[PDB]
Amino acid sequence: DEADDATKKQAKDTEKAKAQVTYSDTGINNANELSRSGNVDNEGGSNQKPMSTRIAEATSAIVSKHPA
Amino acid sequence: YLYRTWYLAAARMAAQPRTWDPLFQAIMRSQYVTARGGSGATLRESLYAINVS
Amino acid sequence: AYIAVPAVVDSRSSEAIGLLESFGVDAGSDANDVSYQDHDYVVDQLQYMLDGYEAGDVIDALVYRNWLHHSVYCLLPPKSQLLEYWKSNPSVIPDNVDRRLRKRLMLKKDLRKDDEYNQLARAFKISDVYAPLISSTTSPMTMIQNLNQGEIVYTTTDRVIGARVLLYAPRKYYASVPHSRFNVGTFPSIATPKCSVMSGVDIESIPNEFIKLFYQRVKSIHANILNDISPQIVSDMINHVDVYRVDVVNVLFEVVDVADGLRSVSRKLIMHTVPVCILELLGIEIADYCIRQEDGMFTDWFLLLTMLSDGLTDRRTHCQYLINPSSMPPDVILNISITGFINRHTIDVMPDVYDFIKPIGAVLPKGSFKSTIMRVLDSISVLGVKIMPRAHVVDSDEVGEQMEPTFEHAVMEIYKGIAGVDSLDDLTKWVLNSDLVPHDDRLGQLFQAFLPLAKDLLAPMARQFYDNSMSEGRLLTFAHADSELLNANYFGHLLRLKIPYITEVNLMIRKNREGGELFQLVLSYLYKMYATSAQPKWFGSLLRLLICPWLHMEKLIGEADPASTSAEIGWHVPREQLMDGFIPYVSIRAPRLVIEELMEKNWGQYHAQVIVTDQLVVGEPRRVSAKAVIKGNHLPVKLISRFACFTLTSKYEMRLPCGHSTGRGAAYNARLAFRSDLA
Amino acid sequence: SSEIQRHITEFISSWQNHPIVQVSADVENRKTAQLLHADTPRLVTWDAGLCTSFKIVPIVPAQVPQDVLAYTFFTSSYAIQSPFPEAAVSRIVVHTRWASNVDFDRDSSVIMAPPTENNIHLFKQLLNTETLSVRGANPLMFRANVLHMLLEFVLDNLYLNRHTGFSQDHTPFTEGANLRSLPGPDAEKWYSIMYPTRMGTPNVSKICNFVASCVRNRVGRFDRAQMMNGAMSEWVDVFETSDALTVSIRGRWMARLARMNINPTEIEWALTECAQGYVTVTSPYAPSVNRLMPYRISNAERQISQIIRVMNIGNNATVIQPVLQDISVLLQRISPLQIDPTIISNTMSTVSELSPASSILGKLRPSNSDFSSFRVALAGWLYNGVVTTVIDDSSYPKDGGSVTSLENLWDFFILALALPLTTDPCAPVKAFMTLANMMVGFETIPMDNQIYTQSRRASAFSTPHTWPRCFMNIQLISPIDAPILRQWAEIIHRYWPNPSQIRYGTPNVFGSANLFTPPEVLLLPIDHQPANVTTPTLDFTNELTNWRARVCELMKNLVDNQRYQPGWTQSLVSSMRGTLGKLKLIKSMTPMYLQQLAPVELAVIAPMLPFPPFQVPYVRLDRDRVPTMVGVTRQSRDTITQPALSLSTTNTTVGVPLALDARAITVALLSGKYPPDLVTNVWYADAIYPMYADTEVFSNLQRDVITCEAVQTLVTLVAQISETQYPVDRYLDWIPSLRASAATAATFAEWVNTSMKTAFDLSDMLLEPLLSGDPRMTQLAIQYQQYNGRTFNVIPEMPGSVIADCVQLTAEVFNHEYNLFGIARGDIIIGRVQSTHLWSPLAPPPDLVFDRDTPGVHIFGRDCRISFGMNGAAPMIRDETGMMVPFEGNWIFPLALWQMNTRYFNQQFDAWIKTGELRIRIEMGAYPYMLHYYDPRQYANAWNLTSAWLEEITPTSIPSVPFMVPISSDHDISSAPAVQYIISTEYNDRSLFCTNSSSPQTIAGPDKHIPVERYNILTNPDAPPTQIQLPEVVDLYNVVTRYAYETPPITAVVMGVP
Amino acid sequence: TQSLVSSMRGTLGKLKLIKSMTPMYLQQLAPVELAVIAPMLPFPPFQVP
Amino acid sequence: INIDISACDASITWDFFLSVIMAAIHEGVASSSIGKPFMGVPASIVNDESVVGVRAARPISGMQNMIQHLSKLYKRGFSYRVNDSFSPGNDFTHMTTTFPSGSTAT
Ligand SMILES: O=c1ccn([C@@H]2O[C@H](COP(=O)(O)OP(=O)(O)OP(=O)(O)O)[C@@H](O)[C@H]2O)c(=O)[nH]1
Repeated sequence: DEADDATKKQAKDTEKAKAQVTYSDTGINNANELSRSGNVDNEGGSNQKPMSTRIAEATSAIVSKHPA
Repeated sequence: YLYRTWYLAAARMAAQPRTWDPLFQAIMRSQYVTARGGSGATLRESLYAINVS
Repeated sequence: AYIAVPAVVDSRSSEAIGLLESFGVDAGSDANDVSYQDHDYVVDQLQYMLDGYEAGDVIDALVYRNWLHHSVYCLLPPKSQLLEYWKSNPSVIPDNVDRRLRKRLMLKKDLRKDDEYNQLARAFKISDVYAPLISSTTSPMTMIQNLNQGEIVYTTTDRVIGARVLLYAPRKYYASVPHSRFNVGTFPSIATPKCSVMSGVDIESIPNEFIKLFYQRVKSIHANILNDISPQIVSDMINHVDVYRVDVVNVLFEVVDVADGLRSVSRKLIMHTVPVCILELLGIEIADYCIRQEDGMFTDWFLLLTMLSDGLTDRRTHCQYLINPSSMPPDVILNISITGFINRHTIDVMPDVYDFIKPIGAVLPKGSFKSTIMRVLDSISVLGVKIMPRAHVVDSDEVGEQMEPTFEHAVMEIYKGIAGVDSLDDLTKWVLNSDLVPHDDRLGQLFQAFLPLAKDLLAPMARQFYDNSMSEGRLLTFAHADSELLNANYFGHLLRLKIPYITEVNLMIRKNREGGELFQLVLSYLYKMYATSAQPKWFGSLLRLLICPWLHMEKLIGEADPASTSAEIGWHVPREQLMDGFIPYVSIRAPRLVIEELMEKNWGQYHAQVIVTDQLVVGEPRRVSAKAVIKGNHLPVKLISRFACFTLTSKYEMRLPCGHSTGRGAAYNARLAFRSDLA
Repeated sequence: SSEIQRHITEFISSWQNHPIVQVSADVENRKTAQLLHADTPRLVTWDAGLCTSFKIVPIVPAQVPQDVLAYTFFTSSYAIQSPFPEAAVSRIVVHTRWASNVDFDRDSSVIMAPPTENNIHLFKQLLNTETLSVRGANPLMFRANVLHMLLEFVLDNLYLNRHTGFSQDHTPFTEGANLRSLPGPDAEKWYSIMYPTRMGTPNVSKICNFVASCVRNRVGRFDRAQMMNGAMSEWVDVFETSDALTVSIRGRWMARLARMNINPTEIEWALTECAQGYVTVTSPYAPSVNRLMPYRISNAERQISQIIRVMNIGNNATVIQPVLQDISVLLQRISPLQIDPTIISNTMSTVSELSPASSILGKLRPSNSDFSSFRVALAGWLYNGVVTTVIDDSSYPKDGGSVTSLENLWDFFILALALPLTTDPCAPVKAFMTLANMMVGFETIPMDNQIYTQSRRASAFSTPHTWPRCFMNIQLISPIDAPILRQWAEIIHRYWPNPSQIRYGTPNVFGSANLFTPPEVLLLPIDHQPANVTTPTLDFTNELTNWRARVCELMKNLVDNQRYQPGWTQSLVSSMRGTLGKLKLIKSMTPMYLQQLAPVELAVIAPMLPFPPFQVPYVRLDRDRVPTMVGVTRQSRDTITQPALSLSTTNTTVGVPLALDARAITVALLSGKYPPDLVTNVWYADAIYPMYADTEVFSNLQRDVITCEAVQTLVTLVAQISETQYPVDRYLDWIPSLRASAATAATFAEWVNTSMKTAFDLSDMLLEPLLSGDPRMTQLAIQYQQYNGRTFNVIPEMPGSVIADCVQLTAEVFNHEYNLFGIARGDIIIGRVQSTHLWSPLAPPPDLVFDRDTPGVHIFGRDCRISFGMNGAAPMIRDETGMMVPFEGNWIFPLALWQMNTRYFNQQFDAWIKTGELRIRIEMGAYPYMLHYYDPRQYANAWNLTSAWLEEITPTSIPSVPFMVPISSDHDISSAPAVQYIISTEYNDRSLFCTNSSSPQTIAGPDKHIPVERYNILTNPDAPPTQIQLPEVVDLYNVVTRYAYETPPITAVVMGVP
Repeated sequence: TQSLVSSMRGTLGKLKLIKSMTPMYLQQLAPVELAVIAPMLPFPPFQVP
Repeated sequence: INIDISACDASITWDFFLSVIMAAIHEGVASSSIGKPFMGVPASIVNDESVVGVRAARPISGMQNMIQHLSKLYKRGFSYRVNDSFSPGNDFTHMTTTFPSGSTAT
């Protein structure tokens, strides 16, 4: 994603449909590289249900009410 | 026995490597493209029924 | 992100239809981020490319595509016309091309015979100038690789797949998109870590048959590395109305015997593609139900469900089931309990065999519920239409009842030919033993006598009866075997059919039939032996067409003006020749904007000889019967487009509400003509 | 009419009696498709919900409004969520994946209703097609049905625990512990079921007492492996509601999968070794995120899969033709050679002059056979175990040569050139007898009998028994009578081509499917020799050119004479000699191709190939090492047990010939040429890169795994019910069962096969080769036999199977916890017991039970009779010892006696059981039960239920056993009389969980608190967090590890360098 | 003219190792049924050694 | 002995000859044409139920796709458009099961 976006910005900034100094599809097998993503929270856990919703549910599972 | 005869015939026919080149395919295609009628009308007005020109 | 669905996704229409509520996704909101993709041309390229290459190569290549990486082909003319284009308008020449070749193309000579330029062109090849050049023999894996890496790809052929094809030169030298974070479309890929496939739809139910082949091949090789997500997971991640396309699911239920307050599950089943609209109408949800409600006959909403669908198969042993029609044990289904709904999708209710407007012959086995289904079908009339009146259908026994010795009476006397029987009861005892499944040898000895009665009497009588019936309008006719409609040369659509029950038990349940119940049953065996084995194909396949399109149109034209949304198209005769009145032949119902479009179609190039009579009919509107015989060609369905809900049967008759006097009848050489009001 | 309704019921029964699995068509296209492309199994599946298969259900609701205790006591008036049901009687039932948000469904499920509903349908699945009733089941198939239920139970959870998020606790209920949030629509209900100890303790109720006795700090996550920051944690250990059984099963599954794991570096090395330096691939070098790709397997599995493929392909030739055609097309897209028969015309078109220069090509040519026969012959080298390429009959000289002729001389030349490339062992003797036939009337040789005289056909030979004695003793061919035959014989003996080998493959990642040869080796019928340059130029040093030279020399010696060809002219003789001299030196490159480049291409194609090579040794010219059969065994023979002993007489021969075209092969030999500017390394790099981008072979490996697992599961489960040869422990002997024959064994095997196909999502041909025969005592072995009786066999060792191990573990746990699956163990005692006591019939007092070793019991076995009582005397039944006893006291029956006399005994005994004194102990050993709870404050009588059961017993069925159990109470209750009739004979309340779980105590009826031995790591401060009391308790709460591995495709990690 | 020994040997092996309960039927249960049916026949058995 | 078949065309229909022949030709070709196209016909797919209890979509070949279409033609029979120039007013359409006498395969 980021490599393609950056090479496209390079093409636009050098005013040619085909870039010349690219960041993606180089000769190196850089296949283990990571990046920051919204999918991972700070606890090393998956971010599919947001932390606010997780806390709200975990707290709601313990609340009581008045007796009739 | 009918089934066996036609099955063995089909297997031995399809096994021949001659039936897999473009030349044999094209010969069999052009075998029936003659100057005699083939009722092209009903072909045309049946293709028309599915909106193809 | 990227998500693949079993359907032809398009950026124009798939947003209108949605497809996500179709498969069952709760995307409905101000979502406007699930951007679709154009795969129409990709499916077409796949079809065209399977013509020359091999399916394995093509599919295993197309699976490695990065659909979120824009790219495009552009094909070059062959070398000769290419050089002709180099020469004329020469200021487009890439600099790779040889210095000598450019210096010789820049000349204004006629080039009739340049002794050196011929050599320079002979030794010139296209592959060296344009670097990524696919091939004439590419062996396509490099095609998808080059589409993945790069922006433009150079081909010398047309058989390519993955992106659109653009022209390089003008037309003379040849023969005859933003992202949205939730991109979707058919044709799953494994290019990235974010490509997903939406599960929840079986493989055998995919209707396109090219998407189907692709999914089978890809899922049998890449099963362990694909990312499956159900419709609920997709919903959680996100958060000219066409008729004859209906949403279908199948119901999961099991049999329960609630005797004296003790539940006991007994068997588990799957109803196999009941349409969703009928489940909405009947108000079916997760709960218990009784499917008889009185005297051991089905409650008939259950009968409607079982007749609107394909058949139910046991979930323990994956085989067909054929629920019991009787009320006698070992097996009796008296209480069920629906538990859930699984795979949802759309299907085309219009069968491909039906293209022209002509009669319909529906073959059914003997003991089916033809009488009860007629009784249940003649009542429906949605927009004052009466979609299937009782007078438009021909009973299965009618062709045999119209004989001096009727057919069943003719075959009752068949026991004289046997070596010795002496009576019909002794015949029923000599044939099948102390249950059904008769002796095959004795049944064969009986069939060798039953056959000449069917080839020499029934076929000649039917060959005239079906002609007489075809003269007086389109009719829906039944039979007991396709051989009856094949030997007697029947015109129209021949739809074989079948019911999800054990038809042989109805032949013992019903009482007042000619001959003993055993004789009716042996007769059914004989018809089944006269059957010319072919797939009966699930009676619901027809009833779904009969019912479903009207219910959908009732939502669109539920409250509009009847005068503006209506039409009728029959055979026209001029105001003279009374020594204007038209026979209807069809009754359209559709929105106003489509009636406007149908008003201008030809409708006049179809002719037929109408023969008006002077006979009166007991019905209320004073009308005289008639006949008609189409000449030349039959009305194709394409004229009545997929947006109108027409009728499939009709009687031929004319009404006479002016100067009441019926004179002498005649033939008039009618012409088809559209007939609606002002609208 | 009742006769007519009898007919109707009989027909409906016969209609229900249909078969379920029946293959009645012919399966050969399916075998070929299975051979060329097999469906891949579904191994990796993830589970995001909590792992458990046992759920606590409330059976009877509590009484919140009651007179003794005000409603403000209970924590239901406050809507306080609790981890357990607040009923008055809670039992624990079985429901696999009731809490599993799974990525893939496996269609298996052991779902059970509570004991207060009828579970008899779970035990009348397999062999109860004859059971007419809907509420009955045949007792003789109990342990068969239970084995099938256990197999389903194991197959249902073959999953992989998924890792999904956490959250710091924001309340004082815990010490800020982390809590796993699982996905779903309504996830607020799981935080109270996953954490029984995260709850207040207001009351002195039983739930609160337990939660007060638990330990505080064993909640939520307590261990993780964080490798990179801002990335997913690799795995974690979390406390939560689970159970030891499914935790152990999934642990075994993950261990099995992790043993198969490979990594990108070694995948790179393997692919590079396979491609042999023609295809470079790259792999990353940096810290990674712990991928999972289960592809590596052992050698025994590859060998077993190879044996099964061979026993499918055996003896048909239509299953094997398409494989050879595919290899032919691969050689087409790969090989640089291309044939040019114009070389023959160039060579022959310089002779001045029946014309020798117009025979081979222009005349004696099929005119439709191009040179695909050549590379089909080449591809036949990889498969001389099943396929034996032979020269077609129609390419011989048509009943006699007559060397005086000319076309027959050319036919001999072409057969002699084409024969060495075939793979049948009798090519040398055919090459000899071609000339022997042609030279009839001129030279004679002694034969072996008068059937195979010298005037036979050369093709009618080809068995090692038919080689002439004079061909083995060259001394018998006199050098005076038959000099040409003598010379041709010794030429064949000396200068025939020699076998060699190429050593393909790499067994580090891939296994080694070789059976009768060492691993990573490839036998060839000719000598291989690597090339020294990449820009090839012509040479003449090789076996094929030496063979052509020898043949041309002998034909010169044959044609030079006016002794064989009488009428030929000197001009014709000189023309023939010159044609032979030039054809000896034709400029063809096919021989150097065959010795320098063809074996390299075969070795490069061999690894990437759907059906691995299957070779036996290429024996050159001795009978004693000529293979005369290759056979496979799939079962033993007798009481004998050892494969090395039964293999010689329980094998099936495999293999089939395949004709070729001598014309095509010889012309391809004579006319070969490379392109003008060939550079070897560039050409092969380009032509070989495309077929190392696909990964189909790895999925083949995974299917080999699944095949071996299925075979082992079959042998174990079949040995469970029928006597076999393999040693296995048996736990389910106490369940009744049937005396199994081959038919019932085959049926049970079909059910196992269908279940294992349904799981793993595969559509075709798993276990059918074994199921064709008798599966009671199976085995897999293969052998071939030489000519001199020397035999070689291969008995691959059966590697372990995780699925069979887990099935055995599940049975070993069922042996202790049979009550949870609805089964009860022991016999039952019938006879009324009227009293106000509140003991539970599933735990009776010991003084009401008797057995065989009791003073005063009568024991009724077979050959018993009843005699009426005349004039007011009691009737009598015959004891097993021969006595006659009245209808009183307590007795002992087998169940089969009652089943076989069900109606004659009901009428005679029911009046005495009910109001008399008779008490009978039916002997069942195992039976499903059904509970009926009642209010103890009112009259209750079980005679209706017990009489329904007794009258319902049938010679081939019994319904469930109805027990009448009282209801527990929290306060005093007045008593009332209850009348019992059926009581168990041993403790069967192993399923009762808790009674009156929301009140301070139980005061009347069955009492028991929450089982403190289950929740062991909570109630015991000194126990390690990982202890499990598995074979006797499931513990219902324990530590469970959760993974976050990713499974990318191989092509996304190992790139290609195009 | 071609080696059919492999195909012949394989089919003979199949016929040899086919599973058929008919031999054990004839050898175990047929005599019992014959001895159960014999004394009830109208024309009782008339055998020669 | 002189043997002739009376009405040979009308005696070859789907219930005895064409059904068996189509099943035979559809099964025999399956082995050596596993994924290839025949004369401009694709490599379509179809689900089978020949084995009891199993129901799975199985790929087929071009030469089998053609047998599928040809079978769905032979099952219904043929419809002949008659329009004679000897009787004014006869242009009906007629449908038979008689095997055609104009096909290459006749
Ligand atoms: O007009 C037709 C006559 C027959 N021939 C071809 O010959 C084949 C058989 O021809 P027919 O079917 O017409 O002979 P027949 O039954 O009338 O014989 P009889 O009853 O008179 O004894 C058919 O397959 C048809 O294609 C046609 O090419 N031209």
